[PDB]
Amino acid sequence: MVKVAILGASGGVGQPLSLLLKLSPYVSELALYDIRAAEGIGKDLSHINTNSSCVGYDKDSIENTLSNAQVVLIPAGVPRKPGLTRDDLFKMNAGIVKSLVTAVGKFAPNARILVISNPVNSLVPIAVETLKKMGKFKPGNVMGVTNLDLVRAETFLVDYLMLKNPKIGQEQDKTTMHRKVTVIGGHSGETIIPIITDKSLVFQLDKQYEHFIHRVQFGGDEIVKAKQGAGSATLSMAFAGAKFAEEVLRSFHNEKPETESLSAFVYLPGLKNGKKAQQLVGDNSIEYFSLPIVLRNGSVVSIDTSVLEKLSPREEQLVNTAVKELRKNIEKGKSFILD
Amino acid sequence: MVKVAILGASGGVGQPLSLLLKLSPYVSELALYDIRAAEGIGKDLSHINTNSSCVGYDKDSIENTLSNAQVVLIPAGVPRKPGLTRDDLFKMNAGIVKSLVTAVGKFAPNARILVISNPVNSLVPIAVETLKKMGKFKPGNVMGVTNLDLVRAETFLVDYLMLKNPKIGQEQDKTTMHRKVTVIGGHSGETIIPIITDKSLVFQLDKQYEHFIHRVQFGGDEIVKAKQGAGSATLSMAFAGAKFAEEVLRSFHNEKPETESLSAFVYLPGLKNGKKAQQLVGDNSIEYFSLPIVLRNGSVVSIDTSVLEKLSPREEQLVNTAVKELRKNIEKGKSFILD
Ligand SMILES: NC(=O)c1ccc[n+]([C@@H]2O[C@H](COP(=O)([O-])OP(=O)(O)OC[C@H]3O[C@@H](n4cnc5c(N)ncnc54)[C@H](O)[C@@H]3O)[C@@H](O)[C@H]2O)c1
Ligand SMILES: Nc1ncnc2c1ncn2[C@@H]1O[C@H](COP(=O)(O)OP(=O)(O)O)[C@@H](O)[C@H]1O
Ligand SMILES: [Cl-]
Ligand SMILES: [Cl-]
Repeated sequence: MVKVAILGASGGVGQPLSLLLKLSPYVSELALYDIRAAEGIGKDLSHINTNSSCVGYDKDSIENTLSNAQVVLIPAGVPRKPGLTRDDLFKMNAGIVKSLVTAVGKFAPNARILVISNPVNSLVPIAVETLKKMGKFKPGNVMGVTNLDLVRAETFLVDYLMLKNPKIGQEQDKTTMHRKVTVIGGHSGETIIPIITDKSLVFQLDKQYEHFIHRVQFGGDEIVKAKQGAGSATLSMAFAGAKFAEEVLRSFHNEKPETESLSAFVYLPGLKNGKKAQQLVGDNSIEYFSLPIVLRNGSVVSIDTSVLEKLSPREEQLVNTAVKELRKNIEKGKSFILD
Repeated sequence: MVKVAILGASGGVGQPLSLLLKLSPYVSELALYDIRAAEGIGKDLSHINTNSSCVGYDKDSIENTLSNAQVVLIPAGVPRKPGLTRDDLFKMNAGIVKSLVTAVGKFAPNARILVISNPVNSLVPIAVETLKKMGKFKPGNVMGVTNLDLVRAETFLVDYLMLKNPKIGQEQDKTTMHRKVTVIGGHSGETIIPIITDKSLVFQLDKQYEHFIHRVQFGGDEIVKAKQGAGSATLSMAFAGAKFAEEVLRSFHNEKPETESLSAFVYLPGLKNGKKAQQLVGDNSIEYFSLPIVLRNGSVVSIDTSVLEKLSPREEQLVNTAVKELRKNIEKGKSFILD
């Protein structure tokens, strides 16, 4: 009995995201919004025989969309095309995020905002600074959705074990690999830090360990390449988004998350153990990081810093490389709002 | 565990259908095929952390797609769109289904073939007559997926009870309404026959009963209008197709179906109780109809005619209207192949 709003519901990620949300038993009302086509998508989903009402809204009805929404998912954004650089992509997506998050601050300021659009590293700071200007920022209620990195880590860990030690590989369940790997950091390239917490599995991977790390880090490129440079992960991104959203929704329902060490990109200074986590990643002013979180009533109430205590030596070096680049991605987002 | 192939995986229905199949615990390998883009969607999907291996294939690689496939879903087709007549759609889909079913006959002749392409009423006969010419027709292995009509009936029964009297409406779970409604007949307009098997819900509907029947029959039209002409159901059809497939997959693993009186459009003369079904619908030569099926090892082994035994008077009229129209649709399909 959570009301969920999806902003950007007609897009490549948004459609399958809206479908997976419609299937959740934790949702009572699903409201879909987009500048185009959301009413028809809503109507199509409304035929599905699960116990949630689903309505889509036209471009002028964002207030009806958001009214009393407890959770707001934002996969809105512009897709890559000829003549649009990564910096154009950034600037248009930053304008979209600014505008959507402003609307949340106006029409549903108590909502948990789950930012799915990319680049997360910069767009989450944009969301936070947009809300601070408005006096509507609650640190536990803004989460960058980084879960696709964990999902990839769980899948590739098993793929590399199959390839390397078939007997150990055959023993693994891709759906429970979160017990053995945790992914922290940012959401792009070398900001992504996969931490295998079971050292026997690091042993079993042998010389595939670095290939594994590279593959989780550059997973998105593998799809962009598989799609001839024309698109990126849509379906797996919608999957990872809905899986994270479900963990958030379970917390309204007094249920423990199914994912061990579930991570999200969050505002460290405003959250319990955030200071400790800044100390552990070796940068005392770094404002954002994806780390394990504890949810209560849909809100992040503290950061679990366990994983950072027990880091291997090589993991320490990944963390340092990530932090360097993440500081600049954070500042690029901050300066979009602060100028 | 089960190998599944999807032919037409890149489309409107195909993509989210492929996503939902990727999530199934009954699937060991998922192979995706289309005239464009299947490699890239398969690769996207392959990052999802569920145990199936998922690979997409280029337009020249249907043999590799089909090789040792147990279940083949065919959401391939041309959907409704302005400027296309009913007859244009039939002819374009007929050729697509003939060609794909030929390829099943050649490369995976033991597969269960689930036709999602519309119009089901005519395209399933085309699939059957195509297989018959090749000597590769097994009656229990060719099913028209009509399941969206049951999905709509379960949804709309709850929505209409919720207006007529909230007290009974609220006691309903959409997800288990198949205990109270079964849909039979064909898959278009007035071929569609919703049978409320609980008489006390019929009572509670009062003069919404005819509105309910009509909404189930014309659900397709409702989405086309909500999408302003731009196709019909995509996401709800992917949901319905995945649900049906799952009942098929479940039967390989010796497990009871979760859907009471699950229906599909099947070839009556090749199946146990099909002669009895023909007599009950009042046409001793009708070759196809959508009725509750019993599955064993992914194949229909009998038809359950219970629902036809105690039809209301008014249900009797729906059945008679549907059979008239069905006979024509079936004969249109058969003539496509038989010239
Ligand atoms: N069973 C139902 O209740 C139901 C409901 C809705 C839609 N449909 C039907 O599903 C079909 C697909 O609809 P859509 O909205 O996905 O259309 P779409 O145009 O979005 O997708 C169709 C896909 O089929 C592909 N295709 C065409 N010919 C092919 C071939 N020979 N081999 C492989 N792929 C081929 C196209 O490349 C495309 O990717 C249509 O027939 C539509 O009428 C059925
Ligand atoms: N200000 C906005 N508010 C809501 N939706 C938006 C806004 N700007 C763009 N969108 C939508 O976001 C969606 C993005 O989807 P798409 O361009 O297919 O790429 P992807 O989901 O892969 O990023 C589109 O449906 C687009 O209309
Ligand atoms: Cl609010
Ligand atoms: Cl075979």
